[PDB]
Amino acid sequence: EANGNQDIAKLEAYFGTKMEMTLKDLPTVGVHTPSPWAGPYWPTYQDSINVQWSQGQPSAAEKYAKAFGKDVKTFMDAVSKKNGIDSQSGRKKCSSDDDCSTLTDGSSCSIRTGKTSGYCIPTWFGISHAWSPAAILETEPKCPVKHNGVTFQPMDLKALVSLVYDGARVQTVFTGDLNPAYFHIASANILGKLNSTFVADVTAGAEVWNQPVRGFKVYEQTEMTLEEGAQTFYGLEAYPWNAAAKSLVYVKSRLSWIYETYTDGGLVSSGQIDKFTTGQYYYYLLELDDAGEIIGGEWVYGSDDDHPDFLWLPKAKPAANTVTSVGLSYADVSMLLKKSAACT
Repeated sequence: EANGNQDIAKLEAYFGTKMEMTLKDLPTVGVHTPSPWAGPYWPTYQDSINVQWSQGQPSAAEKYAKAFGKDVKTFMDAVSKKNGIDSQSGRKKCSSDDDCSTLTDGSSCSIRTGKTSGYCIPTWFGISHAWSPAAILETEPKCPVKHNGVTFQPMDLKALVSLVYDGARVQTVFTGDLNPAYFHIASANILGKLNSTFVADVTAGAEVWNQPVRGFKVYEQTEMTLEEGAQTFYGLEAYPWNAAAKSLVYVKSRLSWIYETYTDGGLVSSGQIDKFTTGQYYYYLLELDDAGEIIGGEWVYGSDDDHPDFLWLPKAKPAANTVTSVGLSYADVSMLLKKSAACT
């Protein structure tokens, strides 16, 4: 099926350069360095960043309140009202997980720390859309930082900066079912030619999942005549999906992204980031014209249902002194992030 130049335009505007469209001139491997860092999606059902990810240790929220002179009870309540358990007051009230058995959305009874009853919240609700761009744009916290008597773990800082990105306006280049021609062209140009990366939805199911991409590799390119492709993949004597298509190329490629973890420390500088890098193969026919330029594509081999819904890039970090509606100052968080990365 033919390729829409609408999404390519958005990219060409942002990068200030034309996209490479000739398949033979595209790179077959592109890795983004440094890798985006691993971190959790700070689920809503666990009360966002109010969660004690470390046993016995105060939450990242509580640590932020203590350090920067805010009331713990009210700051954590603010976190919960916007992003945590209290943000779902309208959902079915519960005391145990037995109560939520009526629903069919994947709910789990969610009770705040100190409280006795809560609400039935789906466990996938979170801030993956906020962590992903932070993983890319923000240098990973490496080692602990003490500020006003409280120690912030690299993981605590990952929590704080993630919620900042949720609360702040982050400018995006949003693009996207998704044409495999576009997928290949975007992935090869951004990861390969432009020393950059993006955020992808890798589920293609009901729920939305955001992961920062680490790399893209082409594992196979196999030229095919229109007649060869049509028979092999559709059982047809002629290729129906694009009148303008002159020849075909079967491509098998792998996208590589970072997944969630609560593991503390600077995972990227450790080389430990490899443990939290996963991926998926994608199979597609690319449509070529006479000049060997990609003009379209078709998904094959069950990548028909299982392919990324959209691709987006964060244009830049949030503005220097932004304060979230939860009371989270990006100025305060940036200060701690700089010390964590430089190890002071």
